[PDB]
Amino acid sequence: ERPTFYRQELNKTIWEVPERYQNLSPVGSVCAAFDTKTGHRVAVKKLSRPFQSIIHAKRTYRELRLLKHMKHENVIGLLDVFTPARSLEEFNDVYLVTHLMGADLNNIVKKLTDDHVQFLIYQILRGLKYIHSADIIHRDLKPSNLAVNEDCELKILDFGATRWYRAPEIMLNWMHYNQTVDIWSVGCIMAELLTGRTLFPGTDHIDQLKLILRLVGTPGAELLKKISSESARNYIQSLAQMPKMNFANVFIGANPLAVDLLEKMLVLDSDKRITAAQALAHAYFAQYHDPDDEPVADPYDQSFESRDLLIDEWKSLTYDEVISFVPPP
Ligand SMILES: Cn1ncc(C(=O)NCc2ccc(C(=O)N[C@@H](CCC3CCCCC3)C(=O)N[C@@H]3CCCN(S(C)(=O)=O)C3)cc2)c1N
Repeated sequence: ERPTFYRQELNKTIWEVPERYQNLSPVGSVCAAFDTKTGHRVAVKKLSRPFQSIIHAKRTYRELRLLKHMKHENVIGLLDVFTPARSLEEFNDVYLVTHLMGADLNNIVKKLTDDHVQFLIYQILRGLKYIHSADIIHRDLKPSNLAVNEDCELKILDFGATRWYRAPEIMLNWMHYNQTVDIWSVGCIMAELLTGRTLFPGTDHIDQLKLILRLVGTPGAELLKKISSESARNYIQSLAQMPKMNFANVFIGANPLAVDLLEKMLVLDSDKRITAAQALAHAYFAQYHDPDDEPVADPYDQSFESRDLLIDEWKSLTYDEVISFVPPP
């Protein structure tokens, strides 16, 4: 049967939630709460006008579909989703419930042993193997999107500078992108954990690209062969004029296996960049890698992503997913 809701106002926002969630306190529109059913603290996010427009309705549908799919130790999961509405005609608000994250990767680092770096990057790559197997690309991996508890256990999420961790093919608007845009980001994150400083702290995207190119070098012939336009080929050479740095110097003091792995992640040609599944088998993770416990995802139906639908259609699809939700064990 339908739970009893109670109404509350917080930070000028109306909150209507099942009575099981008590002691809401604001932390978007997100409250920490106490889940009386289980005894643990949770986070409750109220989406902001989810069906005000076509783009909002589709983004609401997308986030719910993605959250309902994620069943992996290193990826955020959905504990609950609800609406106060009793029917589709009344359906206007959507609430998502997740675990409460006490700290992100930045909070944790405010210096890690090489063992901590191994374990943190291992977990990111394990979560990425999972989401990438479902043809899901994060596209905005960065320390503030990584929840880490005091036990160094890590989950990937997207709260929604990105620039510093972004793959060069995106900032250059090159033709083909693949899932290894996320691997570039992992390389940038791992570098920072090892050195304590941002690897490519660009002031703008052009500055960013210049710093990238002086470390990883101007494109080689194999990469240049795949770039269609003369002006793009000339431009990337315009940006590769700073005196060249070398990995060995930049990462002095790091585990040599870590530097080898970084050289395989920070590759300009995304056809040659190491994948998440390949990276898990790198010697740097020898103490953690287990091929029997690095699972892939169930098939994920992305057919909706290409659709141009009306607001009421996206809303009805979202309502369907709210109603069909099954809590995890
Ligand atoms: C202190 N603390 N502790 C917990 C919380 C909290 O807030 N808990 C609620 C919450 C948190 C994160 C998410 C989340 O990660 N939403 C992912 C799910 C998909 C991704 C796919 C790649 C792997 C990670 C999960 C996603 O789709 N995020 C998009 C990012 C930008 C685009 N939007 S949009 C669809 O346009 O609106 C959203 C959702 C709800 C908090 N503050």
